[PDB]
Amino acid sequence: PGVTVKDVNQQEFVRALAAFLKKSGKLKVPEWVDTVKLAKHKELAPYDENWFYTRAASTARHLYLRGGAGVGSMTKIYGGRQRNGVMPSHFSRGSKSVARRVLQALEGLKMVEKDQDGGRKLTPQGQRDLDRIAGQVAAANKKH
Amino acid sequence: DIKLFGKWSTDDVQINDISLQDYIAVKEKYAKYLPHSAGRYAAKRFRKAQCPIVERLTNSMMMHGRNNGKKLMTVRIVKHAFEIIHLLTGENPLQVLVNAIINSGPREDSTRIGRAGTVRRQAVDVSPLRRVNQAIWLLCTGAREAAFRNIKTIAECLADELINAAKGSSNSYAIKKKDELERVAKSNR
Amino acid sequence: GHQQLYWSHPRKFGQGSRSCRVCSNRHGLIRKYGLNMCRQCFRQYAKDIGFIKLD
Amino acid sequence: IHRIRITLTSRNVKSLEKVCADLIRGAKEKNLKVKGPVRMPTKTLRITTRKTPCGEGSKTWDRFQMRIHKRLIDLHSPSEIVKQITSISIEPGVEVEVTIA
Amino acid sequence: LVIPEKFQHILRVLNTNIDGRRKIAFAITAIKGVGRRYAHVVLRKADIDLTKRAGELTEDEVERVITIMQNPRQYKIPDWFLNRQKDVKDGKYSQVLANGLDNKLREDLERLKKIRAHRGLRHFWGLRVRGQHTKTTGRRGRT
Amino acid sequence: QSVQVFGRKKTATAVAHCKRGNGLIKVNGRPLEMIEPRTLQYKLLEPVLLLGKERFAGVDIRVRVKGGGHVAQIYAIRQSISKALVAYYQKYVDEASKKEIKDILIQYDRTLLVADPRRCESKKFGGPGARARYQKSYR
Amino acid sequence: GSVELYAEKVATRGLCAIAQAESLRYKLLGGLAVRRACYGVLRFIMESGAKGCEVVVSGKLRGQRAKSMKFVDGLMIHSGD
Amino acid sequence: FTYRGVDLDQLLDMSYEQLMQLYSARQRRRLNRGLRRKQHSLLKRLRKAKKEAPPMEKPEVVKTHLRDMIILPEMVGSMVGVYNGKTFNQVEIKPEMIGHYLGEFSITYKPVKHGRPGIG
Amino acid sequence: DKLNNLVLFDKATYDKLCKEVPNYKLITPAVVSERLKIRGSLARAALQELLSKGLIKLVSKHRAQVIYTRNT
RNA sequence: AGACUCUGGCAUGCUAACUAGUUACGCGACCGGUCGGCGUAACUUCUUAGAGGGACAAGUGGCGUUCAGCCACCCGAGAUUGAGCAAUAACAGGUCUGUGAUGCCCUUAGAUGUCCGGGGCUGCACGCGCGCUACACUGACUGGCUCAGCGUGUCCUACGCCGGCAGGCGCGGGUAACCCGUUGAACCCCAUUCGUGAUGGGGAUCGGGGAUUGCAAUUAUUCCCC
Ligand SMILES: [Zn+2]
Repeated sequence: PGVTVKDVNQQEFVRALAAFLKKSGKLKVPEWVDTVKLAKHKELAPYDENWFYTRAASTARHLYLRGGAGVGSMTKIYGGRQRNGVMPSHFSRGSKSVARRVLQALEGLKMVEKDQDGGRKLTPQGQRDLDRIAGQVAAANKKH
Repeated sequence: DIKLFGKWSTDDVQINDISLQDYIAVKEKYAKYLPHSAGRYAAKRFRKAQCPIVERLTNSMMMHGRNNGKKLMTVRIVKHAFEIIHLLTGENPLQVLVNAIINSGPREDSTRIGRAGTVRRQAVDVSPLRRVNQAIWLLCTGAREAAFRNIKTIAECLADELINAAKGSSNSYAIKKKDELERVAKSNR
Repeated sequence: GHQQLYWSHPRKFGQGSRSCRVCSNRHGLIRKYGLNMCRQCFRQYAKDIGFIKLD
Repeated sequence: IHRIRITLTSRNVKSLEKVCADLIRGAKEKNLKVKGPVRMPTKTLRITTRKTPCGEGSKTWDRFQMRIHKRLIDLHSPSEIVKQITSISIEPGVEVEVTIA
Repeated sequence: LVIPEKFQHILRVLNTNIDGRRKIAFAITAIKGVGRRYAHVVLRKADIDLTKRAGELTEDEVERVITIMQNPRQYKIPDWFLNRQKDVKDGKYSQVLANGLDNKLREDLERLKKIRAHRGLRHFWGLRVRGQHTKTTGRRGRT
Repeated sequence: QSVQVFGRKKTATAVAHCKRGNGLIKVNGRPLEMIEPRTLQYKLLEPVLLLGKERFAGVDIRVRVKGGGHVAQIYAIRQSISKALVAYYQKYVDEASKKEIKDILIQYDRTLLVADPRRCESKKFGGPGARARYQKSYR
Repeated sequence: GSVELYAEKVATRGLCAIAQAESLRYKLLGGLAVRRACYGVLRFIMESGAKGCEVVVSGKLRGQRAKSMKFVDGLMIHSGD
Repeated sequence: FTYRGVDLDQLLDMSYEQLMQLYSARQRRRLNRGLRRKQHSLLKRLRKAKKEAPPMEKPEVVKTHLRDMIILPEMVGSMVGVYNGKTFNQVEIKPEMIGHYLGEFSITYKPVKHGRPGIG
Repeated sequence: DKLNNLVLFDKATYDKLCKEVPNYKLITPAVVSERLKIRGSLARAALQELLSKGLIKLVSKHRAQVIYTRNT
């Protein structure tokens, strides 16, 4: 019965890690949390007041699945149709600074290190926290 | 055993008319959990009489320019409509579809005979395969118009129109559109 | 013209610095893979260069 | 002497494999360690063009293609053997690239 | 959910017929010079729940909403959220509201007419001023 | 004690690996119930419910689908699981079990065991796609 | 010191149409009537060993009106690999 | 007149990099890229024409073919003939005039007047 | 005719919410918006409170179609 | 015409891979499970691309002037795709404006030659053809999830740093299944909000600012933000 991150519902994974960082208290909150977009192809504001936390949860599980990926790769994860108006839509990448200040703050919380052969990967320390939240939400799903 | 969406049984569904015995879909053998089988049912003629009717409704309901390829967004509407039909009728929701396509399937229709610009109709009867095919599209178009311009959703409208067609009431678009064809075929015979 | 002002315009950027190596014409140029051939002189030397219209 | 690499490249396979089966046969009678010719993918240089040289016709197009087949054959032998194997079976239309160490 | 006995239906703030029978986020879109984005940022700086409707606000809430949009810089609003950046006359960062939009637009139109520019003449003639093609379009508004 | 087969649709290609085990069928690490189109989850459930858990209790399946889109991926897992169990009960188990499993799956659906022979038609000039053409006018 | 030119004779001069088509050009340029030199080339390459051949000369042959002239004998394959 | 919080005197006596600091993006890019050799000879000539003018009489019209010139605040009041393609035009260079390009003031086309269409 | 609805509750609407809703046999925000002349968002927000009070069973919840059933 | 040639569906038979992949073992890392996370044993199922095989109205039942062949069925991957090439005879069809192809020519020194500066080809009352966005609820917003294929690239770009974006700086790789890239594409899948309102649908028009490419963006070149 080894609970793995891959054995847990990813949507239920990312909504069970934003509250984990709120009670932690330690996180680098940027100035542009209540201010800015998340991509150039975005027209409205995120509804959540804590969108920067689930962004970090999604980034953490993405580095868990496939490590050694930089900020330009996270621009390609969170891209989408850039409705160009009357012109047909196209592919657009995400913002390269919000994901930057997520990854750069992940070293501040000691899950992520800059590996010698490229971008950023996960330390063996945060895998424990990931499997703990995985086990607790898996028990919450499988028990009640 | 094999249920529709794992919960609805089609084995307790009875076909009423002899005219729709072999051209109707599943009674005992064509039972599938989902419509979405992605089989080839248009390669040869009379290969459409062997697909399940959930496939036929799913394929007919996706008819508009905005959603012409989408299908996984179409099976959920049918599933929700089936739940609503089971809520209202109190019994197996698939019998309601049969009783609705029986009362909506046209029997007599006209034929364009003459020159262009002046129609001179003559009544001919409706083939059973076309009888099966025609009743679904009218349901789909009525649901399209109604749920196109009200608050009421696609699944709720499809379910209510299907139940009113099973009852054979005149408040349903399916039972309405059989009547014009029937009475124009009455005028010629 | 005058020596200081005869080729005074730079000829690195713009399609007027690119001409076909066969006919010196600059409309319909194939710069893909460095052919630099006119699209109408290409159909002349396609068989000789080693191009085969297989399908 | 190790990791001596021979790369055959040409345009058609009716002449590529005729030579590719020749140098691997010369090394076999010399009792050397041979690695089989691994296929390195065919490149389809595809150029579409208008047939009409004035642009008046019914918009008909030519899909000209070049096909490039690549071969990689590996040996493990001193460098004087690969030269005498390559230099004898010279065939036009198929060309050889030799990388040492 | 509650039934507000004290529920003002139709607001009249800054001489604009504001509809309180809507979300507060998209009711401030109705005034000129403020769209969805600026209203959303202003209300997020005002710490107002977006679930709340426009007619559910208190008096001090309406007053602080008005005072935030007037001078945005001290209320943690960046300089690139504004309707006009550094202008020709003063070069001052300022957000333009409904009342200032009309007379600022007419003085912008009349600025280039004394200048006698290509854009000023194009504006004066009713033609497209952005280099646009009206050989086949622009039939609307013409004869 | 192991066989390796592949299932295929339009572009997706799932490879299964039948090692003897305890009954764990995971697709690239995540379980069967967990593939992102949830409705077609019932589609991913249609082999097992037709074959029973009692013949899956000694089999572990590792599905390695890499290609296709979001739906052609599921049918590759479908095909690979079905033909993987067929090959596993062919090489090591007597032919009668393979034949009855094959008969049951065939009388359910033929595409559950054989591959779709239809793939994309090449686009041609003068049209938007394969067979469609551009608009034409008259005098 | 890297190029070596070597002039060589054709294995069959008549059968190679690249060398042959430049002979009729020189024959027309020399002042011959078109039809006679075309028959000369035609019978030379028919006797050379070909299964079939054709020569099409087009232009202002006998007037300001441009007619077309065609000499076909033997076999021909106009389509197929 | 006041241009971006700045009157004409501080506009006239100020430096080139701060003049860049006042202008907008295209003008700043054009200043940072650098005025060219042909554009440098117009500056001295328009200084010469303004210098030899009477203090009451504004300096004479000078023809040029450089429609892409940004009007510096040192160019205010100098009459410059701008080529429209066929002829030259007389434009008055105002203190407000500095933010634009010369070519938009010498109109290249003629305003379109429409007549009855002939078999169209 | 034009459709004018109420974003918030009314005196008669909340009374109809308590006594009429558990006998519809179909409880849908569209039906509430049709019968009670209110916005469909308000119907969803009231049905969430009705679920929280434990008087209505939920059959299927989704982005668009949410299916409710009366208790027993 | 057909045959042919290329492409597609099939081969658990063949060829052989450190510039492709799997399995095993070991090393770890986490809680017997996961690792695109690391290395050597094999190995060619997945990936490559070459040979050979395979499908023919082949078998069966009807129809048949019981010939030629036509409907239906078993087995099979396929009972069969999509293109290239395309005869005789023609057209006053388009192209001298693709050629240092071209006959008669016109001009040839204030040139119909060359080059340069600027403008124009895009100018607008109106008409005619493609094409793209939409008209909203099967929808839009936001968050999360999760899969390709041609096929370019000495310019393609990874990664790190500053910026809200557009962008800028440094250090790299790749003349290429070696790097971009396991091409974390979109539609689609789940959740939130909006609920028939010219509405947040849809962004035509117009101001202001910012950055890049270019000698030169004035006739908004583009791209970004209200
Ligand atoms: Zn070329």
